[PDB]
Amino acid sequence: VCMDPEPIVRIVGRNGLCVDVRDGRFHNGNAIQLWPCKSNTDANQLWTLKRDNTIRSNGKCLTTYGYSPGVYVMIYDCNTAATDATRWQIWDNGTIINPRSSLVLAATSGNSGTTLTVQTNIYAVSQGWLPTNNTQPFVTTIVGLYGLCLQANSGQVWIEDCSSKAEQQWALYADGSIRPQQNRDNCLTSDSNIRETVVKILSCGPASSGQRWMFKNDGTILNLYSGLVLDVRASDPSLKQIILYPLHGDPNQIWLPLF
Amino acid sequence: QLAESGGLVQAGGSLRLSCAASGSDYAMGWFRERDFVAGITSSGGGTYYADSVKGRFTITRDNYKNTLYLQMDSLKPEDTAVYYCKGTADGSSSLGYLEVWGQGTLVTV
Amino acid sequence: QYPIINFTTAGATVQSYTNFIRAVRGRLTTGADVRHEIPVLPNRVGLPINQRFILVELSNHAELSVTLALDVTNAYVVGYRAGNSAYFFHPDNQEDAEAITHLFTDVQNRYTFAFGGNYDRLEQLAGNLRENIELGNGPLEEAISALYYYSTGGTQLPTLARSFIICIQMISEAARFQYIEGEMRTRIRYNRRSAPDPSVITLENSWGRLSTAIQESNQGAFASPIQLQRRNGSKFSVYDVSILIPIIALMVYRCAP
Ligand SMILES: *[C@@H]1O[C@H](CO)[C@@H](O[C@@H]2O[C@H](CO)[C@@H](O[C@@H]3O[C@H](CO)[C@@H](O)[C@H](O)[C@@H]3O)[C@H](O)[C@H]2NC(C)=O)[C@H](O)[C@H]1NC(C)=O
Ligand SMILES: *[C@@H]1O[C@H](CO)[C@@H](O[C@@H]2O[C@H](CO)[C@@H](O)[C@H](O)[C@H]2NC(C)=O)[C@H](O)[C@H]1NC(C)=O
Ligand SMILES: *[C@@H]1O[C@H](CO)[C@@H](O)[C@H](O[C@@H]2O[C@@H](C)[C@@H](O)[C@@H](O)[C@@H]2O)[C@H]1NC(C)=O
Ligand SMILES: [Cl-]
Ligand SMILES: [Zn+2]
Ligand SMILES: [Zn+2]
Ligand SMILES: [Zn+2]
Ligand SMILES: [Zn+2]
Repeated sequence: VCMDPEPIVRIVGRNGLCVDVRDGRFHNGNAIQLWPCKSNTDANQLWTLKRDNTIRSNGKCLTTYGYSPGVYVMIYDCNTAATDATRWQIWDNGTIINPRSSLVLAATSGNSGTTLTVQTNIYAVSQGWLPTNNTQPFVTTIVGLYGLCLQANSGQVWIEDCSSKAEQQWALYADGSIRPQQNRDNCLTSDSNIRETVVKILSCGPASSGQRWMFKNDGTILNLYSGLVLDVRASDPSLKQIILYPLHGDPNQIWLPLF
Repeated sequence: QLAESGGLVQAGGSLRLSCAASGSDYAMGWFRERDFVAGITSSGGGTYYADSVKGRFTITRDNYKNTLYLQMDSLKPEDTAVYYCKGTADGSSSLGYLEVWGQGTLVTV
Repeated sequence: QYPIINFTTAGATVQSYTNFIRAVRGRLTTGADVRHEIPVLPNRVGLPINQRFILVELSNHAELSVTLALDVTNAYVVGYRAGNSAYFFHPDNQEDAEAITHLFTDVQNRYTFAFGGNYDRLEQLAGNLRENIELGNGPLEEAISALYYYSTGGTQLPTLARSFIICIQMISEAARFQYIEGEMRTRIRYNRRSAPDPSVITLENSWGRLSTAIQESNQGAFASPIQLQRRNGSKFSVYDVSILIPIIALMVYRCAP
């Protein structure tokens, strides 16, 4: 069986902010919050992923206040807290879930200082997390059908001849959002779950389920809540339409992040 | 290269358009300014229809015969136009990909 | 007879190359062992000899044909057949030396090179690094003919080593990485030849370490960062499997889940 390590790491999420023990106070019950990612050895942003499914900062446990949607997440002594309230699973699609409650770690607002909570899982941007020491999103070109490049043009998105154009650069944030490099307040967005809905660029404000994406091992870019993938409509770039569409795997649904 | 065929009937009729290819690698679609009507991916498995014609038109393909179809049921005077076949492919161009058209077939309803 | 997958450079397309690489992966591993959505090749421990290898038959415009043999446990080329002669890289140990005796049994001439099939020795024998050996349909065509004529006296050793470097990247590495496969599809799509950029080189160099970091990660988070390179020289670190899911398609087996 493989060794299970215990790496110390930051947890980056909504709008690229870091999971933070507020004001560096480790009193039992002090809230966990979003905060700009530090670049030092401060303990309140460095988390040990322990073998017992515990996530620890300065020796104390990331702990949910309860098992109902909307209760806050605190720091608490690992031995004193209810054991089930200290246990978490980090899923490969960016979800951090509390197994006992089946509720998911969330930042229901995007501002610095937002109190973290547990919410019902809807695979929204507000519930996307990444354990990493990288505090900057990865900027990349996204190549797709016929080797053409995903291109941002204000609200509209389409695929067009690649040319090393800031309109063709994309910031992959730790919360699962895909942001145009020129304006990181905005997000690749599907306004809804319906098949053939046109994907566009809108504000990352709502941090919705339509704004969260995962690059799958099969080359598709998946919207987790709907289960639909990005698709160059009719496999015709001239339509200038990128849509949500059920998975069929043909070349108009294959993408590659060329970093 | 692509050539159309099968292009008059009253409102509410039926007509099937064919599209004979010379050379499966190609996504294929129908157009009718030119406007998108229907499209299908190379292997099939993805069919995408324009909103106007959805629920009335059926695009199909058959890559062992190298022919593309467009079934047109419940036609209206709104469908009267020149119907072109179109294909998109992987090669090099100013687009960055290949676009081969047809010569067009007239339909009048 | 071991499973055979065929590819021809004659009229090769993006699609035909994709079908080929997909087919190779389907015969390299069953796909039932998946760690953090990334397939794992079979464990060498427990793998019977009659399932140890797969065959990749390459042909070109001149209808020269050559058959590479791939170890399914690491997707790497261990040797090749051309006509009624077969050649093999110097095996690392005695068991791999025994295992290749089960390849191309019908062939009347069998030879083991004094050199192994690692890039470092192939590069010095070719007189050039991967960073300058162009890849694409054309180079694959020429690599096929050079491999074919090595039985004849017509292929010098550097050209042979260069042909190995071409086939290994375009077949084995593309099987290991969707990223490298997409790089090859870029060359085929535009009928261009191009040396691989540093991102490809570092991915190839890190494949073993990446497999270990992923399989021994704590829920995807690595114990130590792995340093990769962008397409320009720029270096960055990876701490989590999430960015590698669309990058790596196969891992060498390291340990049990
Ligand atoms: C991400 O960055 C953080 C902060 O730079 C790294 O945390 C540091 O990790 C090292 C090695 O894991 C820790 O040192 C170790 O300390 C133990 C306990 O004394 C000792 O037995 C080891 O030999 C080693 O010296 C260090 O304390 C820790 N710093 C903190 C928590 O402030 C972290 O490793 C980085 N993560 C990755 C995956 O690179
Ligand atoms: C996100 O990842 C988790 C963890 O891999 C997925 O949950 C598992 O999905 C598999 C496949 O359906 C089930 O067999 C497991 O029982 C699920 N739970 C666990 C704890 O492994 C989850 O489905 C993923 N979500 C999406 C939308 O893909
Ligand atoms: C490559 O070419 C040979 C000869 O034309 C084919 O036999 C191969 O088919 C594969 O092997 C046979 C034995 C059978 O299992 C068939 O189902 C396989 O597909 C062919 N290889 C491939 C991958 O098509
Ligand atoms: Cl979460
Ligand atoms: Zn206090
Ligand atoms: Zn995992
Ligand atoms: Zn020896
Ligand atoms: Zn080197």
